[PDB]
Amino acid sequence: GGAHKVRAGGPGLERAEAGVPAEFSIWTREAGAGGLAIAVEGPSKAEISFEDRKDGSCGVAYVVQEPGDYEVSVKFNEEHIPDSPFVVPVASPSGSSGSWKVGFFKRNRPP
Repeated sequence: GGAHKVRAGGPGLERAEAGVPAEFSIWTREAGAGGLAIAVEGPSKAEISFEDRKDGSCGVAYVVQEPGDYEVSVKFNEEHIPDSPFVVPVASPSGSSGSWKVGFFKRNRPP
Protein backbone atom coordinates (compact mmCIF):
# COMPACT_ATOMS: atom_id res chain seq x y z
CA GLY A 1 0.00 0.00 0.00
CA GLY A 2 0.93 3.70 -0.15
CA ALA A 3 0.06 4.45 -3.86
CA HIS A 4 -3.15 6.04 -2.58
CA LYS A 5 -0.96 8.76 -0.97
CA VAL A 6 1.08 9.64 -4.05
CA ARG A 7 0.07 12.48 -6.43
CA ALA A 8 1.27 13.54 -9.86
CA GLY A 9 0.55 16.69 -11.90
CA GLY A 10 1.83 18.74 -14.80
CA PRO A 11 1.16 19.71 -18.45
CA GLY A 12 2.59 16.43 -19.71
CA LEU A 13 -0.25 14.64 -18.10
CA GLU A 14 -2.78 16.76 -20.05
CA ARG A 15 -1.50 17.32 -23.57
CA ALA A 16 1.76 17.07 -25.45
CA GLU A 17 3.29 17.74 -28.89
CA ALA A 18 5.39 15.23 -30.90
CA GLY A 19 9.14 15.88 -30.20
CA VAL A 20 8.52 18.50 -27.44
CA PRO A 21 9.37 17.39 -23.86
CA ALA A 22 6.16 16.74 -21.89
CA GLU A 23 6.76 17.52 -18.21
CA PHE A 24 5.21 16.62 -14.93
CA SER A 25 6.04 16.03 -11.25
CA ILE A 26 5.34 13.24 -8.83
CA TRP A 27 5.00 13.98 -5.08
CA THR A 28 5.87 11.00 -2.93
CA ARG A 29 6.53 12.58 0.47
CA GLU A 30 3.53 11.10 2.39
CA ALA A 31 3.96 7.70 0.68
CA GLY A 32 7.58 7.20 1.77
CA ALA A 33 9.89 4.43 0.64
CA GLY A 34 8.67 1.85 -1.88
CA GLY A 35 8.99 1.13 -5.66
CA LEU A 36 7.96 3.76 -8.15
CA ALA A 37 7.20 2.80 -11.78
CA ILE A 38 6.67 5.38 -14.50
CA ALA A 39 5.65 4.24 -18.03
CA VAL A 40 4.49 5.69 -21.32
CA GLU A 41 2.54 3.57 -23.80
CA GLY A 42 1.52 4.61 -27.33
CA PRO A 43 2.23 4.37 -30.98
CA SER A 44 5.89 5.28 -30.67
CA LYS A 45 8.59 4.49 -28.19
CA ALA A 46 8.99 7.26 -25.53
CA GLU A 47 12.24 8.64 -24.18
CA ILE A 48 11.77 9.36 -20.52
CA SER A 49 14.00 11.21 -18.00
CA PHE A 50 13.85 11.86 -14.30
CA GLU A 51 15.13 14.29 -11.76
CA ASP A 52 15.09 13.25 -8.06
CA ARG A 53 14.47 16.61 -6.37
CA LYS A 54 15.70 15.28 -2.98
CA ASP A 55 12.62 16.79 -1.29
CA GLY A 56 10.15 13.92 -1.77
CA SER A 57 9.32 14.99 -5.36
CA CYS A 58 10.43 13.74 -8.82
CA GLY A 59 10.53 15.77 -12.06
CA VAL A 60 9.59 13.61 -15.15
CA ALA A 61 9.88 14.54 -18.81
CA TYR A 62 9.11 12.35 -21.84
CA VAL A 63 9.39 12.83 -25.60
CA VAL A 64 7.49 10.84 -28.22
CA GLN A 65 8.09 11.05 -32.01
CA GLU A 66 4.59 10.22 -33.41
CA PRO A 67 1.27 11.95 -32.74
CA GLY A 68 -1.60 9.87 -31.24
CA ASP A 69 -2.97 8.95 -27.87
CA TYR A 70 -0.54 7.81 -25.14
CA GLU A 71 -1.08 6.53 -21.62
CA VAL A 72 1.24 7.70 -18.85
CA SER A 73 1.11 5.43 -15.84
CA VAL A 74 2.54 6.04 -12.37
CA LYS A 75 2.52 3.17 -9.90
CA PHE A 76 3.78 2.85 -6.39
CA ASN A 77 4.41 -0.69 -5.15
CA GLU A 78 2.74 -2.00 -8.33
CA GLU A 79 -0.53 -0.09 -7.76
CA HIS A 80 -1.75 2.84 -9.93
CA ILE A 81 -1.70 6.17 -8.04
CA PRO A 82 -4.88 8.30 -8.03
CA ASP A 83 -5.79 9.25 -11.65
CA SER A 84 -3.24 6.91 -13.20
CA PRO A 85 -3.18 5.92 -16.07
CA PHE A 86 -3.32 9.41 -17.63
CA VAL A 87 -4.49 9.49 -21.23
CA VAL A 88 -2.61 12.21 -23.14
CA PRO A 89 -3.41 13.38 -26.74
CA VAL A 90 -0.11 14.08 -28.53
CA ALA A 91 -0.50 16.56 -31.41
CA SER A 92 1.69 17.23 -34.44
CA PRO A 93 3.93 20.16 -33.87
CA SER A 94 3.10 23.66 -35.15
CA GLY A 95 4.19 5.19 -39.70
CA SER A 96 5.54 1.81 -38.46
CA SER A 97 2.88 -0.51 -37.02
CA GLY A 98 2.38 -1.82 -33.39
CA SER A 99 2.57 0.09 -30.09
CA TRP A 100 5.37 0.46 -27.55
CA LYS A 101 5.54 0.79 -23.81
CA VAL A 102 8.65 2.17 -22.08
CA GLY A 103 8.75 1.87 -18.25
CA PHE A 104 11.33 2.92 -15.67
CA PHE A 105 11.36 1.46 -12.08
CA LYS A 106 13.31 2.84 -9.16
CA ARG A 107 13.21 2.56 -5.38
CA ASN A 108 11.85 5.79 -3.91
CA ARG A 109 13.96 6.58 -0.87
CA PRO A 110 12.97 9.63 1.27
CA PRO A 111 16.04 11.77 2.18
